[PDB]
Amino acid sequence: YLSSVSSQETQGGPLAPMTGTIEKVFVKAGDKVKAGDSLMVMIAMKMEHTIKSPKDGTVKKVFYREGAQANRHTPLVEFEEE
Amino acid sequence: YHGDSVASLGTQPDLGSALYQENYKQMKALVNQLHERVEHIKLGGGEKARALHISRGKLLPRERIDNLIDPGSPFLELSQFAGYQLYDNEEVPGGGIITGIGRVSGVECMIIANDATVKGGAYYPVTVKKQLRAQEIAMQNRLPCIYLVDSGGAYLPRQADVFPDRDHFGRTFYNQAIMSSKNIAQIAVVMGSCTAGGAYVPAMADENIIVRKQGTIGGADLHCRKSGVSDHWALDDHHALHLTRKVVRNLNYQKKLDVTIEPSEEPLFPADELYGIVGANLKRSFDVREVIARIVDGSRFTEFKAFYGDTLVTGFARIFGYPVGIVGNNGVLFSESAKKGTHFVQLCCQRNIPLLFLQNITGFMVGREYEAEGIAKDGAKMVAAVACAQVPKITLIIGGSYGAGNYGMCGRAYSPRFLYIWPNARISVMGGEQAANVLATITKDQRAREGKQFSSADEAALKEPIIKKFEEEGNPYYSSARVWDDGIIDPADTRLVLGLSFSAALNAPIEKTDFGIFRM
Amino acid sequence: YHGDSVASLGTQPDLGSALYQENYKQMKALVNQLHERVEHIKLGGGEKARALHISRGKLLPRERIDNLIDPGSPFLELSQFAGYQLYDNEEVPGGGIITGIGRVSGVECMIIANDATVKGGAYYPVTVKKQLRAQEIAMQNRLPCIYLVDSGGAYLPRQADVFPDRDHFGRTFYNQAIMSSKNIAQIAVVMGSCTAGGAYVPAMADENIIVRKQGTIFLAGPPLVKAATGEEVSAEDLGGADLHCRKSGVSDHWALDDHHALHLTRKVVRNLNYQKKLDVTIEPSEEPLFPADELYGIVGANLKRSFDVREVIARIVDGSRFTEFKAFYGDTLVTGFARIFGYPVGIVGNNGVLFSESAKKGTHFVQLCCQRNIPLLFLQNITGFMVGREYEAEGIAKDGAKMVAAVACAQVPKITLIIGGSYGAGNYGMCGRAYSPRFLYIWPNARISVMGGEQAANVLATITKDQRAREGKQFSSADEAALKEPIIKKFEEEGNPYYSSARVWDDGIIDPADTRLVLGLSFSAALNAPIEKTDFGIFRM
Amino acid sequence: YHGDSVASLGTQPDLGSALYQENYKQMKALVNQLHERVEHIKLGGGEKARALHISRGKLLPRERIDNLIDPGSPFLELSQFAGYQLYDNEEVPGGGIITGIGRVSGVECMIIANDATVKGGAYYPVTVKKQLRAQEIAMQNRLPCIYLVDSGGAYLPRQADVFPDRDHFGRTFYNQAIMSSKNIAQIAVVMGSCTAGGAYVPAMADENIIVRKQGTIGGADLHCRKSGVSDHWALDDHHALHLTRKVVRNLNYQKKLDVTIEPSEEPLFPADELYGIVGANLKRSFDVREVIARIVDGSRFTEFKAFYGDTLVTGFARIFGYPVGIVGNNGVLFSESAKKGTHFVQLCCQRNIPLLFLQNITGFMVGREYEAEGIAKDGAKMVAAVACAQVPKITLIIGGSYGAGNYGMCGRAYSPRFLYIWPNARISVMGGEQAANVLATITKDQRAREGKQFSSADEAALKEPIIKKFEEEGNPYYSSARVWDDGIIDPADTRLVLGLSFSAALNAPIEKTDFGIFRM
Amino acid sequence: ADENIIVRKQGTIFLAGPPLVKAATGEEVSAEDLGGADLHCRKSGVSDHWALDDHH
Amino acid sequence: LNISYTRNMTLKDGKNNVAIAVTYNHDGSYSMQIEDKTFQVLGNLYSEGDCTYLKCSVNGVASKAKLIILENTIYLFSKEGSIEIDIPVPK
Ligand SMILES: CC(C)=CC(=O)SCCNC(=O)CCNC(=O)[C@H](O)C(C)(C)COP(=O)(O)OP(=O)(O)OC[C@@H]1O[C@H](n2cnc3c(N)ncnc32)[C@@H](O)[C@@H]1OP(=O)(O)O
Ligand SMILES: CC(C)=CC(=O)SCCNC(=O)CCNC(=O)[C@H](O)C(C)(C)COP(=O)(O)OP(=O)(O)OC[C@@H]1O[C@H](n2cnc3c(N)ncnc32)[C@@H](O)[C@@H]1OP(=O)(O)O
Ligand SMILES: CC(C)=CC(=O)SCCNC(=O)CCNC(=O)[C@H](O)C(C)(C)COP(=O)(O)OP(=O)(O)OC[C@@H]1O[C@H](n2cnc3c(N)ncnc32)[C@@H](O)[C@@H]1OP(=O)(O)O
Ligand SMILES: O=CCCCC[C@@H]1SC[C@@H]2NC(=O)N[C@@H]21
Ligand SMILES: O=CCCCC[C@@H]1SC[C@@H]2NC(=O)N[C@@H]21
Repeated sequence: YLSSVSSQETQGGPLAPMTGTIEKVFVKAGDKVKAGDSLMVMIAMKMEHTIKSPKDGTVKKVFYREGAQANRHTPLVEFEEE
Repeated sequence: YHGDSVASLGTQPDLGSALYQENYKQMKALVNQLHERVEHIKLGGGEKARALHISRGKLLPRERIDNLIDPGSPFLELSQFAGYQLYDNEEVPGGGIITGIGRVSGVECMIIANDATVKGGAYYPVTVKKQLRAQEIAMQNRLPCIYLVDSGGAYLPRQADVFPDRDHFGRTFYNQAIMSSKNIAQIAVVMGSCTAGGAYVPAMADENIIVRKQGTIGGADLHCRKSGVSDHWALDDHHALHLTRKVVRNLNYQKKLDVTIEPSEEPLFPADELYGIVGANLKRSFDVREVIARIVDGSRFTEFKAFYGDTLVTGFARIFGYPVGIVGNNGVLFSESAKKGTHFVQLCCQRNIPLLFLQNITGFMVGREYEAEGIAKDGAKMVAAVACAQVPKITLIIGGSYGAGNYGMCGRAYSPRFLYIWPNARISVMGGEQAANVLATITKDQRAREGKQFSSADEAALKEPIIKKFEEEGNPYYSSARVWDDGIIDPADTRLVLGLSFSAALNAPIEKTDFGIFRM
Repeated sequence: YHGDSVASLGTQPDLGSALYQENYKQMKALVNQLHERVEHIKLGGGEKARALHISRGKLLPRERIDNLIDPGSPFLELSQFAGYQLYDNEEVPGGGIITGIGRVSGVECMIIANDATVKGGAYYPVTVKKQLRAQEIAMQNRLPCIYLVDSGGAYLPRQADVFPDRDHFGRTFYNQAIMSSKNIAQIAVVMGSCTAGGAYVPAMADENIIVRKQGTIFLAGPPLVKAATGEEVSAEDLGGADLHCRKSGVSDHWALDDHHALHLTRKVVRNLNYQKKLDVTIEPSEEPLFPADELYGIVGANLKRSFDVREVIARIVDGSRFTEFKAFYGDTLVTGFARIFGYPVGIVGNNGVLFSESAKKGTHFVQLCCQRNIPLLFLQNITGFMVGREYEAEGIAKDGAKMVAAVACAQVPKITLIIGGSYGAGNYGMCGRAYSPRFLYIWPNARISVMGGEQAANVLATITKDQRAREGKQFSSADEAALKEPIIKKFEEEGNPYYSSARVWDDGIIDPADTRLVLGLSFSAALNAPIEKTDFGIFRM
Repeated sequence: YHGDSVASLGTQPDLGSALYQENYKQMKALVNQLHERVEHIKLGGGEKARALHISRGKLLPRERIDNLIDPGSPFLELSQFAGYQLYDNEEVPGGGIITGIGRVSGVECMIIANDATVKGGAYYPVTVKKQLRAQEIAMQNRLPCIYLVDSGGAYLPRQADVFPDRDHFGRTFYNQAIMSSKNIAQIAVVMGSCTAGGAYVPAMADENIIVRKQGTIGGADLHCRKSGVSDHWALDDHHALHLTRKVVRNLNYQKKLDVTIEPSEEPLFPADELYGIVGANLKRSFDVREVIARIVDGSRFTEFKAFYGDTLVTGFARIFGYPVGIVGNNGVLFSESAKKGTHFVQLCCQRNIPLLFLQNITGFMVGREYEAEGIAKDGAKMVAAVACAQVPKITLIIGGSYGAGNYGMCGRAYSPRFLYIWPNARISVMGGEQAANVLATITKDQRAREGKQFSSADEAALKEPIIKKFEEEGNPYYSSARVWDDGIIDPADTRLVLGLSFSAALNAPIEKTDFGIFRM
Repeated sequence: ADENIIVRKQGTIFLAGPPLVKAATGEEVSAEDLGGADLHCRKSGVSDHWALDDHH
Repeated sequence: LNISYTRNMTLKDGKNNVAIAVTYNHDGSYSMQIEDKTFQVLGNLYSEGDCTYLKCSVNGVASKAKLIILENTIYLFSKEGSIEIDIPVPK
């Protein structure tokens, strides 16, 4: 626990930070993106949020499109199973 | 056993990254601008006024403060930018008065000195507000007040603003009497002519020191030998300051601490990296944990409820050996964040631990589902918790502060012991661009109700003035011209400023905290 | 033995004297002007706004207050003239809010109601100041607070004067939380659609009452939600009585309409379990021996003439009985003991210029009153310096401060009434607005400023001439005259009672004929809180 | 203005409905059974013992209590069923002691009288527990204690149970001394022979009264004329009671009330309809609002948060002119109900209003979604809010009381001033059938883990003993045989019992309430 | 408790266990899902600290 | 303060509602405006035995009658006649 090992063991599926508008999407219907690559940028409040790839696998589908409303904690990028 | 090894916060930033370079450049430019403006303000009222003041044999106010305090002791000046462009054509460097906290004879005291070079020491409304703020700080922290006096009295222009109001120039005397009743010492040195009826300020003081010839509470000889108003007779400025030091030494006061103390350790990372980490653009987001790691002793932080309401950061740390509870913003506030903040504030109040707020708030989350789950309810109980807290509270605004988020994170209206802002901060009721959309919609709807037609071009034209006005009001200098926000601070000096502020605030004992109804 | 016959103050004025007739005429004109202006202010925001408000099924705020309080009980409205010509082109009748003290279920409570007809209930800076003053009064007197919330939040223009500072909008929530923590009940009645600022008020209140359809509590309105996040939602769905009562749980009571909400509020106040207890002794009340309307002739409207304050005292005290203290020492100041509606009071009035003896006598009387726990009443009539240019005022400074401190440190209830001029440090000495009196009132003929316009004009001309002489610039004699005429006009306009009442200073203006009733109501309200011990600072000498 | 017309609670039940008739029949049978059992208990120790006691010239304990209290004043006996079938073959009517609250010389006092006919006044463990409970009630309510004494001392059988424990027979003396220190009066009348070392009970009492010949503290003549232990000498029982009344009259005590009072008004509906409304079957559910409407002054009730968490009923009413906050159960407890109860308890504590709990609880809602929303968290904070409350709390169990719901609704463990149960109540850790399923599953799983096989018939056979045992333990008489639950009460007398209890409990002043951390 | 520490996997806080939940309402749920360190730390918020094992 | 309080009350006479505007004068009398007509009313309640009587003057005309207020009905008994007025019940 001192070496921060438990800090690394944390993972979760992509989700919308809050309810707001999706300004643009960096992930197409089928694309290969490494983890950390931006998927979409969302502006629900005064700030702006960029979504990073939770995993390096190819994106299966894009649930939302620009100008649409994404509810809180809702999936945006579907990742193909590996 | 205190030897158990504890993990330390913070990480080494990437210096080679272009984002770091750009943020560092912007922050360095802002800090240089602030430093040059502070230098110009420190210059004083003017060359001719300074020449006349020196020709009269008096000492300049900054020289007076330097000679008064202990040798080499740091001085914490407050509201250096008061009156900066506040009035259209009149320049009031520093508001015409100088206030700060320094150590005199080993005792921390609040010093209020009039700058005779600025309008002959006349009191502008901003000067009265600054003096009232200093007196309130001293009363809250139980610090002795020292009033070097060189006043020309109320500025006759804008008399209605200063003489009549409850919070305006009559409160200065009221505070002096109340402080004396509570045993907080009040000492007045008449280093300059009191031409107006400012004679009351020394008379209400417990101890007076008046200079032989410059001092004129109307004759110094008449007052020193006959009126008796004078309790001490001083040959010149240096003698008056020496007498003031002796008087403070004869106070019979000893500072005692309630909180536990530990040896002080420096943070593990340089403070100047905050320039690159934070930058000057509010749109980008930075982890507040870096800021915490660069200002706490040894970069040791004990996070509380890390994974619940992660947009808010809370935990325990120590600054200069003083325990502190840190509450920082990492994003939009939600119900979970409000509940977590309430829980942490209750814990800190129960354990009698000072609280530190770092504001980077952008507002409260708004939505139909959020309203269904009582987001307003959580905001209110979190705000209530902050208001009812009796522990020392210090607020630092490192970024935006808008809407009810300002109230939730110990805004100026909730009486923190000190409030500071960095150069990149913007404060307003709401963001400028959003403010514009709201006004246009209400007017367009009202026209539709009455059958009037609202032109699209007219609505857009209405929005443009709102966007520009909001930016000007939000600028840090605009807020500090008024006495809101105490003083703008260099991020590299945040640790030192916080240490000095907490050391000053620990003079008063910590009282018990009583909470109102917690709306469940 | 309480029979002891006692001499009574006051004398019968000469009605036939021309001076009495002229003073009566001037005072009657002033009072008629005040009454007509108050009527126009009471009219409300406007005809179209009132029509829309009635069409929405809601009750007008004054009707709400009338139905809320006990039947026939008097209502003490505060700061009726707030915002009177304060802003250049915008009319804000009453400041957009209504505040006062009335009896609800036999309990004196402070009532704050928003006037939705004025700018849709938006909060101007004067509105915030008025609400803060009302909250401070309630906290000082330990009066339960009732909020009739119908507001559109802070006025978006002029946001800088309403949001940021300490005495700005957030102080409202701060005071609410503090008073709730101190066992002072907070009750919020959401009678209409609130906003982000309005929403927090019901949340912090101990008990909430929300109307079924008109009441809507949303932390952000539909337009605000759309601006912030681009979300569209109806007002009722986002915030409504049914939703808040059933799912969110913010609402504590559900009301069908305005009358039902007021009835529920009365019941809630009834279930407070509070009993008022008095510390001061009480005696049977007796009316004064002289009519109050003679004050018009006695005082008049000209500040240059001087009148004996003993007449005013004799026309407002029970039975016109007054026990003067130190009558022949410092006769320019009048002090003594009397009773108003059976309440003991210490009266401190001005009869001329203040001197060292007057200051010492006032300090002694204030010490006595604080020791005996007797409420204090100040009647201010400070005099201009036309009679005496300086009079070695340095002597006054040494002793004026003794009174200023004694007044500040006093903990007994203090009520200040300004019946004439109030200038210079005399305002501070006689319990000015800065020294936290429980209530402050002014008569229509009062004048307040740092100094008289004529005196100020002379001071400015002399300072400029002397500075110019050292500079070597000749100061024109014509220039001195040029500076004097504008200064006199500015001081007169600023000193007007309506100028001071437009700002929240000096609460409201009162007809002199109603002074006794106003003082009785104010003291009855202020006696709710217990009287604490008084601690004094170091009295010089 | 208190005239304001107000709507009244309650509705007229349908007498012709068969359900009402059946419920009325069952409740009437239960009440008749209770009355006959109470009569038999009141009969006393036995015929021969009573004959011997009368032959000795002494008065029977109930006659002593009747003569002691003011003429016609009601007497509130406590724990009449203590020791009912508690021991296998020994009969202990009333536990061997009599305790209650009555008015002596216009002062409410707690009376403890030993029944010499039961085992010669020897102290069974249940007797010690009953006396300790009475002493605790008196200490909490600041009521003077009067101890008519006719004790044979500790029962030598089961000596380990009574003499050694902290809560066992040594606490009786400790309580007497503490009450004297707090100025709560302690008066002892030795109306009977103290053969054992019960001499301590009069010695520790502030005032003693000893009868000439019957009373021994070892000789009455030796003690009265020489030992001096006696502060008063009485010829017989009547003289001793008269002296006790005089001594109480010389106490110099005046009762003062803190809560406001209003004129008392009777409820709008007959109390006997509660028999039909409630019945005797716990499976059926009844609206607690009927019970509230039949026991409050004028049937006036001000519901609080009516539509939020409707399974819990809270509001304000008045009983005999005493303000009260009623908290009743209308179904399963949920998160909303817990939050609403916490809010109401906070309000009542803030306003210093006595609380009344009506228990018809069946447990806490259990489920994965409920656990996700912190049902346990909401239960905990209500449990805490109830525990930290300092206002007088009275709990009445009108139905089932199981699981943590008992703790939440001011169970016996949370120190209510009084606790009563109606004849239909059942109290257990969980329902018996439910307990049965839980035990069988754990054993079957454990066998599966170790490779053992659990027969289906064996699991069912294991469940049957559990079902029968739970029912026997839950019976109201079983609980009242132990001193849990004070006394079983006739529902028709609920209003009178509550009025007497609140009048007694209002003697002590109401202190401020301090709450722990509210785990938001 | 003022402060809670729950182990990642061994620690499980449920107001009613799986067998108890089934007995009361006939609902089937795993022990970790009904009560677990991750759940209590992240969604229910009962847990105040998250620990990997006993030593931590 | 500086205003005259006017109270709007509704009284049901027979089957038709009637609205009355009552003004509380400083001198203690009341000015009631019904439809387009105004009346100056003053009086007091004095109890004889167990019966409460109302002595009042309406527009300078004085009269006495026994006053009974039972439930939401007002009973005025006098030699000239008997009057029953129903106070509306809030919903
Ligand atoms: C509390 C209550 C209840 C009441 C009161 O307090 S009522 C107080 C009445 N005040 C006096 O009675 C002091 C009158 N001053 C003097 O007697 C002197 O002046 C001194 C003592 C000020 C020393 O100053 P000095 O004489 O050594 O130098 P000077 O350059 O002349 O100083 C600057 C020049 O003063 C002009 N100036 C403008 N406004 C004021 C002002 N309000 N007071 C003084 N001076 C003012 C300035 O405009 C010009 O310079 P500028 O702006 O033209 O460049
Ligand atoms: C506390 C913190 C920390 C933050 C905040 O609080 S941020 C609050 C943001 N406010 C809102 O989000 C409310 C937006 N209003 C509305 O949603 C409605 O309007 C209502 C609810 C107000 C009802 O009013 P309504 O709709 O029934 O009638 P309307 O005539 O339209 O009412 C008057 C018209 O409002 C215009 N108007 C001007 N200034 C404002 C203003 N500040 N607020 C509202 N309206 C304003 C006025 O100029 C015009 O009339 P005029 O001047 O043209 O004649
Ligand atoms: C506090 C500390 C720290 C220590 C102590 O306190 S150590 C106390 C030691 N006790 C004595 O020293 C008193 C010894 N009694 C006697 O001196 C008398 O008896 C009297 C005074 C009790 C009057 O009673 P009595 O004499 O008038 O009538 P009796 O019928 O005889 O009364 C019933 C008969 O007493 C039998 N019996 C059974 N158990 C006891 C018991 N514990 N005490 C007394 N009697 C008991 C009962 O079984 C039988 O009747 P039964 O059950 O056979 O039908
Ligand atoms: O900074 C951008 C949004 C701030 C205002 C958003 C509205 S205004 C008041 C209300 N309370 C908040 O904190 N947010 C909303
Ligand atoms: O009366 C039925 C028993 C249900 C309560 C028993 C306790 S309460 C919380 C926990 N959950 C259960 O189902 N049983 C226990």
